[PDB]
Amino acid sequence: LSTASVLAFERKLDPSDALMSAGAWAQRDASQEWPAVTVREKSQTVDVANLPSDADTLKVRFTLRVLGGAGTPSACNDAAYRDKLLQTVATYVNEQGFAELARRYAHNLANARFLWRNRVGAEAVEVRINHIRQGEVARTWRFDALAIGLRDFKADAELDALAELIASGLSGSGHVLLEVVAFARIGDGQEVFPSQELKTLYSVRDAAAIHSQKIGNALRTIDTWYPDEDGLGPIAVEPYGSVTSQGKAYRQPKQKLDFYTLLDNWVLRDEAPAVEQQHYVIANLIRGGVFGE
Amino acid sequence: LSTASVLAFERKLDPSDALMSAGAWAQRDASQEWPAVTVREKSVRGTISNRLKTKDRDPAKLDASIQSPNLQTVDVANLPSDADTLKVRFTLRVLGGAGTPSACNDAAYRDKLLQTVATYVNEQGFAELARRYAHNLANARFLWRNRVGAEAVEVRINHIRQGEVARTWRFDALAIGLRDFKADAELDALAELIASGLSGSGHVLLEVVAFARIGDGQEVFPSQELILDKGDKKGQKSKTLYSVRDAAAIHSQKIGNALRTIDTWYPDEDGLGPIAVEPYGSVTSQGKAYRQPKQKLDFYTLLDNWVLRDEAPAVEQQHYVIANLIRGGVFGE
Amino acid sequence: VTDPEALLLLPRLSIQNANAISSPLTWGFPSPGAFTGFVHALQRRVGISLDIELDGVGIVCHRFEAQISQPAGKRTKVFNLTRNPLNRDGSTAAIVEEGRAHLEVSLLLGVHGDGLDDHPAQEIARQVQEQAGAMRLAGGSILPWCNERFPAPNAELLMLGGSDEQRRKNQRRLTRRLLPGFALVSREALLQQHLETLRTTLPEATTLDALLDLCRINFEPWQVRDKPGWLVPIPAGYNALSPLYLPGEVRNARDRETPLRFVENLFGLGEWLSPHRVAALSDLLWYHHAEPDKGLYRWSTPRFV
Amino acid sequence: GQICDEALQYAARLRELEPGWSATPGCQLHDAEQLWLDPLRAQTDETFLQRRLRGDWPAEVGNRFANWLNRAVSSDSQILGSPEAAQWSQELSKELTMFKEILEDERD
RNA sequence: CUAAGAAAUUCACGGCGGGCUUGAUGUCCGCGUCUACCUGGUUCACUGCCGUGUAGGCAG
Repeated sequence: LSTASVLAFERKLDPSDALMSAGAWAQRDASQEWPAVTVREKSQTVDVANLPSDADTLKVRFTLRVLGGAGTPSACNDAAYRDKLLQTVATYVNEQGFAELARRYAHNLANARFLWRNRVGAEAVEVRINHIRQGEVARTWRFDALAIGLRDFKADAELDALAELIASGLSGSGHVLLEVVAFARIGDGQEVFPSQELKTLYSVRDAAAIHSQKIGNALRTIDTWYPDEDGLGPIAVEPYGSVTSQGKAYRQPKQKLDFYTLLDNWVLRDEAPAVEQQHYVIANLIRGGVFGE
Repeated sequence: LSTASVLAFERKLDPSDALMSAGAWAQRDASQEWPAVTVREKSVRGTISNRLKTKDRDPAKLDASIQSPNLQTVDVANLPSDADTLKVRFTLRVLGGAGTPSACNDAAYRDKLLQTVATYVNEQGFAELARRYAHNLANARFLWRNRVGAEAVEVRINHIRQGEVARTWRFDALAIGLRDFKADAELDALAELIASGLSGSGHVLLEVVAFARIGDGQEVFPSQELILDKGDKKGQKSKTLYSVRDAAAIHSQKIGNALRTIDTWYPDEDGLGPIAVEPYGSVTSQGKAYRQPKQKLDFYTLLDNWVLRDEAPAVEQQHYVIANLIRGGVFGE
Repeated sequence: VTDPEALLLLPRLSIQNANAISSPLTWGFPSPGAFTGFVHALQRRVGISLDIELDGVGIVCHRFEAQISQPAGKRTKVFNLTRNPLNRDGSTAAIVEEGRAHLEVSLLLGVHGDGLDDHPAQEIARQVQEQAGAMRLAGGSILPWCNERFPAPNAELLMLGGSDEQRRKNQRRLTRRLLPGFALVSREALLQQHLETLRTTLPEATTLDALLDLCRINFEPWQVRDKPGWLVPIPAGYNALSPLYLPGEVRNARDRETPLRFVENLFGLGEWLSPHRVAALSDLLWYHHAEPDKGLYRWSTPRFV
Repeated sequence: GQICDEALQYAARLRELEPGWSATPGCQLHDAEQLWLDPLRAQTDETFLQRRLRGDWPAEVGNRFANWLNRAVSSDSQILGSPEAAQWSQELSKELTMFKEILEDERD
């Protein structure tokens, strides 16, 4: 038959905004008096993040909670479609629980992809990941500098613990809350660049920061096998796999390798694709949106 | 004996405008000075992810789509990042007198209706409906999307006697599930209080404060206002959020909708949970209509059966007609 | 009747003090026979030297203001006259009533000859546009362009040369500059079937004409019938009532080289349809064809739908 | 068809003898929804003036035509029991798509 | 080669004097707008410069 006339999915892996701060190196344990990056109006209207003279490194503090329960949709019209979508995602998580998806999300949390202009040219970028369930730390994590990369993903001796934590949260059996901060040495007075509004830079109170949707977009860079090639690296999850920076929308509707074309014969026609395309459809269900007509 | 041409009931158990505030957990015992989460606007540039007409061969429009990206301005509400819990505070008065209409034409119909509700509250008092209303106040169901993915949410319900505080109930919304109506001990006193309010003996004004620890600076979800298309390419053209003078706030009908999820007695399903008491009991978030007018379980059908022809319906759905008389509305043709 | 190779568009053309009356029974827009005669005169002036032919017209009427007045609470109109010079004495004796009108028309002419075969494309259009500005199109002078935003857009659009989607794009590009107008086309078949509709009592064509263009109000035994379109009565050529003559036979002819006939107007039907609602523009060209055996000398538009 | 033609004729007659179309006091909505009845190029245009001065499409026009077709004929919840109402709805959708394809080439 | 070709509506003027529109009123009852999104088009195909002339190196 047909799909739902209206159907939608709430997002998972909730990001906040990332408050920027400036400080000195080897002060990473004491980032509680690092002054926030102030935007000033100095004349041609420019907005430059003037770091202080006694402050070289940038620390971008944000938080991330994963929710779980990616199967159940928000508001589905058809009563005969919700149960078959739940059965589809249930057989998916029963044949192979999304541990490789959680590994790739952990690798997204490894290198500071949420930093976009403030990641290039950096000497060393250490992300510090906490895990807080009651109001204090449970098992913190420190990350290396060569394991940062941008495309080299591998089973690291401690990234497997972060990946199994993200999988245990996303499974739907107890959510997690991670305070992800990132220290990076950029340059004294060098203009680190957060997001900008309609120049007007985006600013939460008494600081500058990055939008939540930009950090989420940087954090869901999972998509590897799209039919054009896979040489340049992984792109971010999108139903049509679109990328504005490269400038050409991939995953064309003439081919049936798109998300709307893969789910539609996954649930109706029972044409289950390969494990990478099932990972793609499921990772396109962890980002939400308004599907259907 | 025929029904009334216009029939109208007042709204009992009318809630206030749920404000929203932010703070630190373990300071919520003295949370009388917490600041407000402000509705802050932010620009968002999204690509095109809609379900267009499939099997479109050329990308000649799809490659210029990303070249002409969709610029938008949304309004978002986040906590202060040095604050991990969200405090939603709202009052509700339980008026009482749930059988007397306010616009009834016929003096012969209103007497039968008044004696029908009188025999109802005589033989089977409001304590069933009051225990289910106290259940919906107990678990923070009115925290609509601020409850999913929460570390701990506790509800504090005060009874304001004469400006002071008569009785205080401290709850735990995660232990009291959103599915089962479990007869507990401490909320049974709140059930007797709500039943003594709905009965009409003494009025009650509850003050309900729900704390949910969600995360430092996370995204809270107040209600979403309608946008009137009077603007250009900037100026909250996509999503505006409800806000009284400073704080982001939840609508009164939304928090009153979450308070009246009292029927698990719709015939089609028995494991889906409770839906809200409406005539032709429906849910906008599922596109469905439980208690269709084909089967004789709607509200108008059983109401006319009870009043006009004196067919006393099933005890499990004698609660439902009263449960949406407490809601009130515009009944009769 | 031959389909043209090209549709030479004559632009926004303000013509003043035209003939409003144009027929013994109509008073509105001038006759389309004036337009076909105008194109034949323009052919006789420029086309013999340009080695082309010119047959059809597209009558679009961008704006139209008549020289009329509604006299003092009446449902009719009267015509504004012009004071004539005096006789041998100061009589002001004869006052013959003829109407005037100012109309902004824009024609599109069907070309047949050696347009692109031996001549350029823009130069032929420039020559015919600066040739049609020194003559008169309906009985009144063709006003030139002296105002601002100098157009001169004589689009000499080729039709039979190009692919089909490019040809449809050319048609919808030429229709862009017919933007507020209204093309006039004959509907002889519509008047015929509307005559066969009300043939229950007496199938007179002059009665089916005089009971269609009106608003026939008729209640319920309380409405007016549904308006099928913008139907107008137009003169649709002449009809002879005297046999043919010799050139020098009939006294006081216009010239003694061509024969004379005594004729009488024929009243056809017409519609003012928008130029978007036609498939091709060459569907709405007015040609005049004659059958000198009988008395019919009829202008019309073939392929009008 | 006569209603669509009258709307097209009014849209053609409006933006022919009114060259005033630019920034001014009380001209905010006359740049996005006014893509049909929009003026020519300005005197102080920018480099990428194909979006902020004159967008190359009737972007707000199609929804306005759909809303005008929905408001001009009061369609009910039982207006498709036979193909009579649904055929008029399909004809209205086709006429709106044709008017959108016509208005898309207006800014060029 | 067009119901073709042709055409001066002119001169003058006191609208004007008056006035009570007024009395009374129950708009009522009720509601889930939801989910997602890289502005890194150039918020000016820039900005003070060795000579009033284009010939440039210090967060350029």
